[PDB]
Amino acid sequence: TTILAVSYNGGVVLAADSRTSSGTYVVNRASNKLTKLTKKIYCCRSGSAADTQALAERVSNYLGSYQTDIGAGVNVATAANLFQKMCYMNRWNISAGIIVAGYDPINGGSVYSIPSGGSCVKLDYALGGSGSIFLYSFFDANYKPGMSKSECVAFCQRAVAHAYSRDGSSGGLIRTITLDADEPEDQTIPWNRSPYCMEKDPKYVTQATQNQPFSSSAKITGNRMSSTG
Amino acid sequence: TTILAVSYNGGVVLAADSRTSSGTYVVNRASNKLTKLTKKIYCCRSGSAADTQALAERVSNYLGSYQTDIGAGVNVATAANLFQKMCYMNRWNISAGIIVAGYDPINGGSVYSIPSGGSCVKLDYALGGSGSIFLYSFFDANYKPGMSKSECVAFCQRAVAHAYSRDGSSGGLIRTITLDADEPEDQTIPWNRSPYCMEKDPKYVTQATQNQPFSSSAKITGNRMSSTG
Amino acid sequence: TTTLAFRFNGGIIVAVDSRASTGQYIASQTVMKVLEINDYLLGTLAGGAADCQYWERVLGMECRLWELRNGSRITVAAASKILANITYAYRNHGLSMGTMVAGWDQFGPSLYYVDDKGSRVKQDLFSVGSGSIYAYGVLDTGYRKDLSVEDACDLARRSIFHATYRDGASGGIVTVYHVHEKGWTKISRDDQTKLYHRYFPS
Amino acid sequence: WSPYQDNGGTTAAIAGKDFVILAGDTRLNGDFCLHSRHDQSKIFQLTPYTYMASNGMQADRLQLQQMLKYRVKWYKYNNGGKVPSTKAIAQLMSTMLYHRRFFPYYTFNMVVGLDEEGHGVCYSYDAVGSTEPFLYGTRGSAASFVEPLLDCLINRQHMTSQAPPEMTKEETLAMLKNAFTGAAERDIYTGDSVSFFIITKDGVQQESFELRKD
Amino acid sequence: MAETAIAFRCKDYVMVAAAGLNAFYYIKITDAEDKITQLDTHQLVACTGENGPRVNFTEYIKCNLALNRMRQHGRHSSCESTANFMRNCLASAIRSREGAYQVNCLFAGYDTPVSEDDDGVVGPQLFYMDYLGTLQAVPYGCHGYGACFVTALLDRLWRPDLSQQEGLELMQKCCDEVKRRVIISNSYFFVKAVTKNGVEVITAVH
Amino acid sequence: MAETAIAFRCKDYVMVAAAGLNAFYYIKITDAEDKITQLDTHQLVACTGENGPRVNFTEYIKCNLALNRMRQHGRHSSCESTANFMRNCLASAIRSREGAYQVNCLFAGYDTPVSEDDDGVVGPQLFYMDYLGTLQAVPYGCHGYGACFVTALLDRLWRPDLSQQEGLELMQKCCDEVKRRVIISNSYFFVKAVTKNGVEVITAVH
Amino acid sequence: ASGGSVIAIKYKGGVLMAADTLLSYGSLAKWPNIPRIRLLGSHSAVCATGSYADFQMMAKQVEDNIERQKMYHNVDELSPSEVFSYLHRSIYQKRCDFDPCLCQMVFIGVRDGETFLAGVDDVGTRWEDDCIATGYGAYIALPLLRQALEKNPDGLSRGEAMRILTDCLRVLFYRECRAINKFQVADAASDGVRISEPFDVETHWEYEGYCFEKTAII
Amino acid sequence: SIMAYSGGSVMAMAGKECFVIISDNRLGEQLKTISTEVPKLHVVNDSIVYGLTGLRTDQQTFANKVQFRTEMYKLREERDITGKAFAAMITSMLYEARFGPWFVEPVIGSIDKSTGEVYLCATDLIGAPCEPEDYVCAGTAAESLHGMCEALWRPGMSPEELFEIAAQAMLSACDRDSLSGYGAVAMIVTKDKVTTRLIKGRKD
Amino acid sequence: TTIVGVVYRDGVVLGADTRATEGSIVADKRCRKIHYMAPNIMCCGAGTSADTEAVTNMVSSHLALHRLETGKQSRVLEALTLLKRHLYRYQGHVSAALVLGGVDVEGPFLATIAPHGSTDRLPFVTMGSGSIAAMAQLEAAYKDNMTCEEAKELVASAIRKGIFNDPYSGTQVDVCVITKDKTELTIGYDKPNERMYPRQEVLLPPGTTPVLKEEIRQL
Ligand SMILES: Cc1ccc2nc(C(=O)NC3CCCC3)cc(Nc3ccccc3)c2c1
Repeated sequence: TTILAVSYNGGVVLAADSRTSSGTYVVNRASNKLTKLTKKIYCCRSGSAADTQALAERVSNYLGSYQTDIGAGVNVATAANLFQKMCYMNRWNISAGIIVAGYDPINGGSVYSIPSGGSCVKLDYALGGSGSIFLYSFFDANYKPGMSKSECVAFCQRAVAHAYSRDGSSGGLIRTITLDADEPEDQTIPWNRSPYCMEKDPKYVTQATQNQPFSSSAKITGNRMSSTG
Repeated sequence: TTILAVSYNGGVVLAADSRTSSGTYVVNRASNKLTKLTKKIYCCRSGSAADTQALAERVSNYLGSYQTDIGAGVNVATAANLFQKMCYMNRWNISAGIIVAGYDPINGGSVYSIPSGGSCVKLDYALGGSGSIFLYSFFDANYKPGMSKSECVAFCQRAVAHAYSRDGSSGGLIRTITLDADEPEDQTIPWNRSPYCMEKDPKYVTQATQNQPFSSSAKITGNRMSSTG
Repeated sequence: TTTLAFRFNGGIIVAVDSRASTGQYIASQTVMKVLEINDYLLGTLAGGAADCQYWERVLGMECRLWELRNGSRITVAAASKILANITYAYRNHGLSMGTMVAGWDQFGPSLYYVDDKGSRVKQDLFSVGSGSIYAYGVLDTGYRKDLSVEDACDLARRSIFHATYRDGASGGIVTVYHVHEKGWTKISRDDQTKLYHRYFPS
Repeated sequence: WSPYQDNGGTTAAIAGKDFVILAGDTRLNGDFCLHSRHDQSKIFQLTPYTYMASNGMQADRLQLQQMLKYRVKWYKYNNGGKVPSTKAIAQLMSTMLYHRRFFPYYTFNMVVGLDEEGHGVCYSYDAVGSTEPFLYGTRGSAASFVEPLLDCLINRQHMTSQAPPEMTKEETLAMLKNAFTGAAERDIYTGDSVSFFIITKDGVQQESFELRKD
Repeated sequence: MAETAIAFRCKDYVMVAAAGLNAFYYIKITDAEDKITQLDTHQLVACTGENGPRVNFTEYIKCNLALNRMRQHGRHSSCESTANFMRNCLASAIRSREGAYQVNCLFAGYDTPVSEDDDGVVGPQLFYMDYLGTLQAVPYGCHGYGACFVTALLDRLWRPDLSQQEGLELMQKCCDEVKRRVIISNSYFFVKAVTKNGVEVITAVH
Repeated sequence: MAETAIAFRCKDYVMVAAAGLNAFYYIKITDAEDKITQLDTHQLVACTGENGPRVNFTEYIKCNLALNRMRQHGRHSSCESTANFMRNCLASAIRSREGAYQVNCLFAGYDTPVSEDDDGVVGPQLFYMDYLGTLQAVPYGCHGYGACFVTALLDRLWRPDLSQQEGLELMQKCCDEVKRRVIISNSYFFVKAVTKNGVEVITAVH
Repeated sequence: ASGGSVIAIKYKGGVLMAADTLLSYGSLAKWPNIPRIRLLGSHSAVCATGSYADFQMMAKQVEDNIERQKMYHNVDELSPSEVFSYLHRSIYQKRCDFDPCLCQMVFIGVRDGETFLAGVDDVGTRWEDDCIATGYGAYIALPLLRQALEKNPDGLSRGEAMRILTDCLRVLFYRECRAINKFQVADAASDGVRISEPFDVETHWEYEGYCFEKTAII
Repeated sequence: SIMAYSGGSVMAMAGKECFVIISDNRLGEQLKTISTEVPKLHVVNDSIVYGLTGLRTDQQTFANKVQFRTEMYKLREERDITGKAFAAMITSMLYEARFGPWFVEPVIGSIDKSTGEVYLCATDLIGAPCEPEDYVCAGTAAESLHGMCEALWRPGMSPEELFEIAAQAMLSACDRDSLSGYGAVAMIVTKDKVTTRLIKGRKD
Repeated sequence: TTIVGVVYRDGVVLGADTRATEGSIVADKRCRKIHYMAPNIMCCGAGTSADTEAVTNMVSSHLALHRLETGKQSRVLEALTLLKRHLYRYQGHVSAALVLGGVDVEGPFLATIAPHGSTDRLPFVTMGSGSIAAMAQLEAAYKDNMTCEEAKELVASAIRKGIFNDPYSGTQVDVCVITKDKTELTIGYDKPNERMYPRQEVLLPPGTTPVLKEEIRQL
């Protein structure tokens, strides 16, 4: 699982892979890990699918009633607090890493990370899942804060592609959603149109020289790909 | 521990961190993980310090006698085979990840990876250690094969810096050595002159907004850094 | 598995069932639990069947070698000592075997019990196996030295039958051997249910 | 990692008056997949009149078959070309199974063949070589399903009727075919096809019987 | 299980016997402790187990029987009813928080017509009871290490129409067999009997 | 440990007694098995443990003593020498591959002047031996469950100058105490004695 | 370093054996440019699922045995059946020494017309069939291969076998976590065994039920 | 295990307008035979006969609960319970203690007195039902019973032929089982009459 | 057990095997695993048969009560929510893997519910021990907007893949077609494993088994 959220000037972009895997078999290759909480607030879920689904459904139910009670919109901080409380009271029984990202008219675009421990950190960008470990040095080198909306979406897709190119537990479709003062816009790009994969990378085209032909010299001359040669 | 080796047209560049850590305490902060085998062949060691030191000393002793016996130089493949055999016969008792990189007049510059399992793979570049997991997506995005000698050294230093910026088990000095047809040249750059660290990164200068002042509004206005304010 | 052997004025009586149960399933109902070591020595099967068979075959080979080298038959004390020594050498190798060596050497009848840990005891009455707890109750109550051959055979057959009737691991065909000065003879081989109908008629 | 693996399958032998009917199901399966539906390694010919059938681990029975074959060939060399008898091979099998008592073969074996008089005999073994002779016998996954059926139709116990005449080759083969057909419909680890070996003094003949593939 | 209890029912009586052993891990605390508890005028139970659970179970059963007799105006309960009540108690214990009663029971009794309208059991009754709540009517039953030793013996020697003296001799033989074949020392066996006249404590056999 | 061995040394004799119990789990295989092995004309050992190791150890020691007597032209070994030889064997066993001998020993003997030049021990000798290779000269010693029961009793009643008959009565009291207080049935106790005339098998006490 | 699944099928005229060119280190896709199919002798090829070090050592041992026997004595080169027999005996001997070769190997070969296809486990199990698979190919690809074989028992042509092999590779890429869309197929025919260049199969990710709104959990 | 502690085996077989339900007689404690005259069959009414197998105390407790439930049903509902309703009630009772399961395994046979249709059921210890049209069997000799019934049963049997098949299968299955045996007890239930028979077995 | 679900042009096609194994032995050869949930909703089950039966029966009863209350037809999302809440409440100890298929006013709805409570709505799904071999078939032949015949044949083939490659599945293919108006359940759609080599039918004349006592009770 690879999930991330990046804030730009207007709002936020949430990106995720689509792969639910039972260890080494792909149970689902078209999952949707970007779960709607309110109209402008979403969460990226990593870990136990049942636990994260139940947590998201409960938080969405709580937030929907709260809008009717107060008669106004909900800030991203409220949803972040709801997840933080619900994950902290159940931290020993659930396996969940949550990213709460959204737009509210008061604080603009917000991104919150709630790891397995149950804390809540407000960040410019957040990463999560097994494939997030591959992206940290990718963000330290290639990520510049202050990108435009389209630039942020493209960077998020490229980061997700780079993450699941190396992570066996991640892969499949790349799903992104943009949340800002305008209408939220989703996008799903397939693997065959992904911004990066090692199969299309020209520097991994040449195979490692492992199957030496039987030769009278120590000179390495490529792999043996024929019986005669 | 972060170790790597990258091949350029002339020869190879071997890069490593300098940190031997007993879990969470730094026993040594000026280690030298680039171990000489022959004049033009070196190994990067990761894992158990005693096991890797003994393996390298035994292989170097074996190779030194072999040069006298044959009266010629040793190919990198011979040292790679020596490590592969010695690590495969002891794979259940030792914890060692080895990179064998060097120059020989017959095959030019060569890089071999010998992981904990005991296999041997000839590669253009190799990564190893706990901090290597952070570099794979760094190489998929920023590494272009065919760089010059100075470019390769600079890229190796930058990669090591990015690796130990995120890895707690890696850090300290960055040690590089260049092995080619000319005289091998070493270099040790300190942490305060490192090509990258998060402390000097401008995008991590602003602190996360966690300590909200007690306010009458839901507007987020920064951390509380004063008793009066 | 239930086995018994006792010494009386007239020799030794050995009696066995013929059931081998691999846990809950009945593997066979025709197992030979009396192992004819020679024409003059008898052994019993209890515990690991393979261990008992192999090691009493070894004992028979050693007894035949003793006869060939020395020109005279081996004694039961020496034959039981060979098995006990072999078993004691393997006491930490997880053997599972409880046997009885019964014979008539030049010093009259003699009966030994040898376990899987090198023990070798010499008494006039033994019952071995999971059904022994049922045999002893019938066997200790009716045993006396001055029993006839027919009476001793009847007592052993009745004890084995009563063991097979209550023990789930014991059953099959009750077999009775008699060891005398001239060797041994297979006295009887009777089905257990027919034994029930003979003893408890009507 | 464990050095043992159960590949399933079942074998069954019935000894007649002057013949032996040996049978083995041709099905080799691994952890949860199915390696092959045409595995013929369960039944191995040792002499023109003696056969062995093994259940359990396939590699273990291959090794055991090789050891038996080479011991038989050594016996033939050391006895002037005289082929060993069925009982000699049975005792040798027991002895060699017990020799590996501390690292046992994961095989359950049956040695079948003809006696000196020509009458058929079956021998069954545990993992460590506890031999026992009998006129029939079933080993493997479906043994508990077919052995009581052979007990009822052959011994004819609890039947207040005159015993039928002793069975010929054809009736025994039909009975064994029914036993395997019934086993294949209730045991999930056996049944793609059954190989039958009919061993008489006039050579040995082989036959193949179709079973369900599920 | 260390202490062996024996019971057998004849045409006119039931004889039970219970070892009086009480021990602390190898130490014989006493060898004369009566483990046969009289429940009613014509009912008793021989119980094997450690002192606590055995005493608590027997006292609970006896007190409940007495309370039922009080609330039913002195109407004595049949042996089957009492046996089923004990079985229900034991079975309920094994699924409770406090755990199962580690007590094995041989329940003996004699049924008499409570009134002229009665048409129930008239002979003697014997019931085997496992600690898990098993209940089975048996001609004879046993608990403890020597139980099997006795059982086969009974299978060899028990008859439905044994007299009181011959039954006493049979019980003496069973106790002798237990002393002979069990490593656990059961020197004294506390024999009692139930007849149409009630419960008698037999001192000849021990 | 299940079987109790007792020994006490007086002015002119040493009396030992060994329970004859043999059991497979809770079943008494036999109650008359002599566990006192005579090593020399004036030496014996009472050994507690399972049959295999006990018999092997005693036969090894006796055969080695006989071989030494053969190679020394009938020169009989002193009690201390034999005790130290047994102790060395037991101590060597606990650091060997086959493991330690699970045998506890009470070694009794009587020392007599082997020649006119002899100036060694003349009275009786008793030694306590643990299975680990402990060796200690004691006035009296015990092994098994009843051992402590006997030991205090001896501390109450033992005297250095007891006569043979009074020693027999004391051993009878010790055996009675073992039968009274140990749950493990030790009915028969196999008493022997060592005096200046050698080894005597005493049948009065059992 | 561990290899993924290997599949193989016999066609009317030879054998085909496909495997991806990836070595993984746990869940890490470590090396995507590894030639996993190795040529043994002048007639056979092998590919192993599982540990790559054990496969390397075993392949070196097997290849040394063939060449040395052919070179030291004026004898014919070992038949593919004989090579597989030696491989199986070596693997079983490793298992009996409690130092197993933790691999599942698929072995193909052709000599003078006869085609040989077999599989061997890390513990000594061996079998031969018209279709072999190791790893997740045993659960994923093997049913499809068996169905394709049984829809025409007269024999598969090379094109028909290649088509179903690519279909199985596509499904394996869909459903196996530690896999990449880069495969090599070795073809064992009368002239010898020939390993093809790395290629990829075309995938489909545009199902109408895969969209954001239908898969969303609101 | 707990299910094999007491031994015992039960099997029901379907005729045309009839069914034969047969149980062994042995009751023991894991090797030792406490009694040889303990059948495991229970009659609910003229149409339903069911047997229990497993821990004997659980057998008795569950039988008492079932008797309570059927008597209450017949009191409330002025009618005899049907086989399908009885099987469903047992399924619900067994599933109520889904995590505290009873250690029984019932085998239910029933027939419609007006129609003649035969209904067989055999649930697990948690109530998972199983309704075939040939036979059901539970107990320690379940595998041997399954084999014998598969080898001997045919659709259109008469009550006598069905009884003979059931008796032969039961005896042959108990011969290979150490925890079952000592004869058998069988109940042949037809549309018009119910017959009870006791079948000779080995005393082993 | 192998259960398969497929979304086609208009409706959902569900399929299952019929073999129930009593712990490595075939208990029933024609078990029913396609359960009733609503007039327009069905649910195949795999895993513990008791748990699947109980949860399906309870949720179907709840749906019937709810349709009595509202007067509308039940929505597939409602059944999915009820099943997933119940399965999550027990932390997966109610081991039932469900394939839920139905048709509503919003169109066909196919989903899987894991024993732990997670749900996945997909065009084609597999569950059970033989699911993987089934899934490999679906990934090889599934296309959007198939006709009823194509979907039925694909489901039957995917079930047969688990039938022959899984020892726990076989003996029939159960097929259920759910549309907006009609829900059809075919039991014997495919019978690849027929009855071959019939029984000998060895006769046992009445009286071959001795009887100790007999009691006849006329009714
Ligand atoms: C002299 C004797 C007396 C009773 C024996 N009893 C059992 C036995 O298994 N008893 C059951 C368990 C407890 C009660 C029923 C086993 C014995 N020897 C034995 C048999 C096989 C292998 C090793 C030793 C015996 C030898």
